[PDB]
Amino acid sequence: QQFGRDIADTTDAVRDPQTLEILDITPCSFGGVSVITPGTNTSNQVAVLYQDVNCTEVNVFQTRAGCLIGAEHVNNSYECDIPIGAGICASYQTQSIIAYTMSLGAENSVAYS
Amino acid sequence: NNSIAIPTNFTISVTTEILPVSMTKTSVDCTMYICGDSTECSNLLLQYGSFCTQLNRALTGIAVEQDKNTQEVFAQVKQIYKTPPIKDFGGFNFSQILPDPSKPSKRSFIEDLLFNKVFNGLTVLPPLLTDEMIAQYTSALLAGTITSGWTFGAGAALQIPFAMQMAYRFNGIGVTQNVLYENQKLIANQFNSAIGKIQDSLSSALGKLQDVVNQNAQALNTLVKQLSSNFGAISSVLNDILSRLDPPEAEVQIDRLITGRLQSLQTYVTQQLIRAAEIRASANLAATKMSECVLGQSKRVDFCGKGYHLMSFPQSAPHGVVFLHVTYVPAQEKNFTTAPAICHDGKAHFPREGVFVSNGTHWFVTQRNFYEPQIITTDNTFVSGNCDVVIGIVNNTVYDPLQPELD
Amino acid sequence: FNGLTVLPPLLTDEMIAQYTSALLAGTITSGWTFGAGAALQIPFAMQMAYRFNGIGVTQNVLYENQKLIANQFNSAIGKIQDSLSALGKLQDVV
Amino acid sequence: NNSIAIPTNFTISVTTEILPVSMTKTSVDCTMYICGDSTECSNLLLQYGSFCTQLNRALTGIAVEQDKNTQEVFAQVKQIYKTPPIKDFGGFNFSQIL
Amino acid sequence: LQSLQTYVTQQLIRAAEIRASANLAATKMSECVLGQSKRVDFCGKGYHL
Ligand SMILES: *[C@@H]1O[C@H](CO)[C@@H](O[C@@H]2O[C@H](CO)[C@@H](O)[C@H](O)[C@H]2NC(C)=O)[C@H](O)[C@H]1NC(C)=O
Ligand SMILES: *[C@@H]1O[C@H](CO)[C@@H](O[C@@H]2O[C@H](CO)[C@@H](O)[C@H](O)[C@H]2NC(C)=O)[C@H](O)[C@H]1NC(C)=O
Ligand SMILES: *[C@@H]1O[C@H](CO)[C@@H](O[C@@H]2O[C@H](CO)[C@@H](O)[C@H](O)[C@H]2NC(C)=O)[C@H](O)[C@H]1NC(C)=O
Ligand SMILES: *[C@@H]1O[C@H](CO)[C@@H](O[C@@H]2O[C@H](CO)[C@@H](O)[C@H](O)[C@H]2NC(C)=O)[C@H](O)[C@H]1NC(C)=O
Ligand SMILES: *[C@@H]1O[C@H](CO)[C@@H](O[C@@H]2O[C@H](CO)[C@@H](O)[C@H](O)[C@H]2NC(C)=O)[C@H](O)[C@H]1NC(C)=O
Ligand SMILES: *[C@@H]1O[C@H](CO)[C@@H](O[C@@H]2O[C@H](CO)[C@@H](O)[C@H](O)[C@H]2NC(C)=O)[C@H](O)[C@H]1NC(C)=O
Ligand SMILES: *[C@@H]1O[C@H](CO)[C@@H](O[C@@H]2O[C@H](CO)[C@@H](O)[C@H](O)[C@H]2NC(C)=O)[C@H](O)[C@H]1NC(C)=O
Ligand SMILES: *[C@@H]1O[C@H](CO)[C@@H](O)[C@H](O)[C@H]1NC(C)=O
Ligand SMILES: *[C@@H]1O[C@H](CO)[C@@H](O)[C@H](O)[C@H]1NC(C)=O
Ligand SMILES: *[C@@H]1O[C@H](CO)[C@@H](O)[C@H](O)[C@H]1NC(C)=O
Ligand SMILES: *[C@@H]1O[C@H](CO)[C@@H](O)[C@H](O)[C@H]1NC(C)=O
Repeated sequence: QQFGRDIADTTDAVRDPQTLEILDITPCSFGGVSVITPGTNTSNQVAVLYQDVNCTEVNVFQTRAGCLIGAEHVNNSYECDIPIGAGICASYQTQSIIAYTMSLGAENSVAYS
Repeated sequence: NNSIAIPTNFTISVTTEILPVSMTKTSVDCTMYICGDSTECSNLLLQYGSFCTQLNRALTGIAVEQDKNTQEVFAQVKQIYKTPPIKDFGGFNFSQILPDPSKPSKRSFIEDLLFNKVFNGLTVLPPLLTDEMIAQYTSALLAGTITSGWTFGAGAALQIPFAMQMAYRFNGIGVTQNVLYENQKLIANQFNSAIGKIQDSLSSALGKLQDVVNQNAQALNTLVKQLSSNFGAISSVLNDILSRLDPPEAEVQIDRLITGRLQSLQTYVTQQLIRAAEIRASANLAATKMSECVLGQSKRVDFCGKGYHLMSFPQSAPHGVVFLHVTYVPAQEKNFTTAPAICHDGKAHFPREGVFVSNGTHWFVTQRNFYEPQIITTDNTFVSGNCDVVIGIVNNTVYDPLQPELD
Repeated sequence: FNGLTVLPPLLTDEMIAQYTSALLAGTITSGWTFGAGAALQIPFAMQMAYRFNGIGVTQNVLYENQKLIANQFNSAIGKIQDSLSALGKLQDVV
Repeated sequence: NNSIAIPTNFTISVTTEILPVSMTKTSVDCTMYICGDSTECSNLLLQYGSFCTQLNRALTGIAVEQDKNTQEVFAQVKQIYKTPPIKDFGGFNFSQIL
Repeated sequence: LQSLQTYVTQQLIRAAEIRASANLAATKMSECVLGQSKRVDFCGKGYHL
């Protein structure tokens, strides 16, 4: 067996003819580029993310939606303004673009007895 | 003409309803799909105008709609309610559906079972709300409906003991509170039994949700597999045609591949639009069901399950919701003899809220849905006219409380 | 035709009519109880009394206007045949 | 600001409402319609991928939901109830719909 | 092929409408026939019996 392919007949595994060693095949990262604008009426400081691209091969933040550059992740939590994905979304709060996880709402412990 | 059937017992039954709410978000790239790193194909593709802004626009609209579906169905509660550490719900046991913070993603037993039970120019965009956030929406909904009843949908949550809430619900169906309070233990026991039986049936089905996933997957596989079709050209590959023929002569042979791939992409987008319309209809139904069966009772029959609706619980699924409708099903009926009215002292009497029944010798007034004989007095009866116009009148006595005690 | 075929419906018109008859009989005899469990019989006049009570009218009105109400219902049912002896919403589909 | 009108009589009215529930289950064979059973046309057509399979699957799905529509509209009873032979219905006469 | 594809697309679009109508009819059969509906103008004009 020289090479292996999975479903969609994608050749994904081969054996080198010299060492007789089996290897893997993985297409290098491809994806889209999306801008996160707070509107030209307000500012011009934009941010960019690269969908499902590890950004070791592209200040910088890594999400499940990709890697987002140009905004600083805050470990606070607010209400969603510009959706991004994976529960993380960005807003324009003081002066710069920030990225945070969504807040679903306030917590209540109803006085049940 | 004079026979009625009145139930003497009842059964609490919990039944599940599964309903798709969303579908996977996808996007395509014309340049990478039709051409795939080939400048000549890109040069020829611009001859067709803007046939590749429209496809991206359609797919983007589908994706945004997909996020809005979940947002409408689930995020119907403004706050996140928590169950108390101590759980004394009058004997009712919600440990199967209540979220537990001892496992992964704060899910419940039934949600865990329910989740276990189910390249080249293509991307699958992640959903906006992760499974954990949908889980805490569902947990908030259950906590609110357990602690407050239906008050948290109309405004501020107002706590109420669970047994009193179930008495409210029984009163809504048309059964008095004493029916709940006199046999609370039986009702709690059979509710627990039913909620364990649904667990067993699910452990051993969920086809409506799987169908959507399968159908999307097969559509995408067809789209990918359509790339290797010749479409009446020399060969499928764009290198085997450019690197073997004169470009002025291979220009005509490229157009077949471009047209075929454009047709395939257009067909895919049209099917996705129709399927998204259907999934949106289903999501709107799910949102209505949430607002009407979870945030309150429903008088609409067969809308929140078979039987007389009491209350419902939502559960998050891989791409949908699961409603556990608990209903009141009357059973063990026995048949009596009725009469529209009672003529006493030449005067017609009608039941205030029940019906007149007789076990053969005596007459009673019982509520319509549960057998509770009562003595026909003037307190549970009103008078209109005289006993000469109503057909089917019978004769007996009506008790006035004042006379026996006065003397 | 040229490779065109029309399949037969799974349910014959006979069995659809039989479902409709079963629903009619259940409504006439047992009231609305048969949709929520077992069918429980009740005389039709008392079921109409329930249904008058459902729209905010005291049940005595039915029991003292039974004859008039029955006559009105029979006349209104009779007028349907005349109004039929229309279905454009069904004809447009075919 | 102090006038009310109370009805003193009533009328029983019957109206008709008509709704479609299903279509005809029509199927088309892509190969026979496109080519009309000539071998070379079939050979040239099968260079086009799986358009015919897609069309056939879509039509089959339409037919299946056509059956499901009728099944969900009409099968809302478990037993098959029967009217008693005696027609004592308080004076109401259902003889035209039974 | 284009003619056949057009026919199938219009068939899908028409089937969607027929399914909406059938869902409404099933709702009416549940709510007006198996019970009495308080919703106005859903089961005719006037108070529903
Ligand atoms: C109503 O039904 C319940 C159960 O459906 C009956 O309770 C059962 O009673 C028998 C004998 O007393 C026991 O052996 C069962 O274990 C009971 N079942 C449950 C779930 O507790 C109850 O007796 C019935 N009531 C009437 C009036 O018949
Ligand atoms: C509520 O129900 C749950 C499960 O039905 C109970 O938890 C289990 O109870 C069984 C029977 O006693 C034990 O064998 C298990 O060890 C329990 N834990 C599990 C399955 O994780 C729970 O005890 C019930 N609530 C109350 C107050 O008894
Ligand atoms: C409803 O009550 C009536 C009252 O007798 C029952 O009628 C008879 O019931 C016996 C019991 O099995 C049958 O053998 C007869 O054939 C019935 N009809 C007669 C005597 O005319 C009837 O069975 C009861 N139904 C239910 C479900 O309890
Ligand atoms: C119908 O129910 C009534 C309920 O009051 C029965 O009348 C009493 O039945 C008990 C049962 O043994 C007797 O001890 C009483 O003497 C009866 N009268 C009164 C005033 O309480 C009646 O017997 C029942 N009839 C049938 C045929 O079961
Ligand atoms: C209900 O009671 C009235 C009053 O007693 C009954 O009317 C009597 O009927 C008897 C029998 O024919 C006559 O002898 C009396 O003259 C009637 N008196 C009056 C004031 O009408 C009536 O028949 C009873 N109904 C039933 C069904 O028993
Ligand atoms: C209420 O309306 C009904 C008809 O809708 C009236 O009944 C009619 O009365 C007149 C005169 O009394 C008769 O000539 C008709 O034959 C009756 N029609 C029917 C169908 O019986 C009734 O009079 C009206 N008023 C009251 C108080 O009921
Ligand atoms: C219910 O209505 C039908 C028709 O409106 C009645 O059928 C008629 O009955 C009379 C005898 O009363 C015959 O002379 C007619 O020829 C019948 N017409 C038909 C069958 O079309 C039927 O009698 C009514 N039901 C009752 C119980 O009277
Ligand atoms: C648009 O700009 C005006 C002027 O700076 C500002 O008042 C307004 O709030 C802006 N609108 C936004 C930020 O939506
Ligand atoms: C991304 O790349 C880094 C370095 O190659 C690696 O450690 C990491 O596991 C990769 N994936 C994610 C999700 O960070
Ligand atoms: C936010 O707080 C958490 C607390 O555990 C910490 O781990 C994280 O590094 C903090 N991040 C920032 C940006 O302050
Ligand atoms: C119902 O039928 C029986 C059968 O004889 C009859 O005696 C009775 O009077 C009828 N009911 C009415 C209200 O007329």
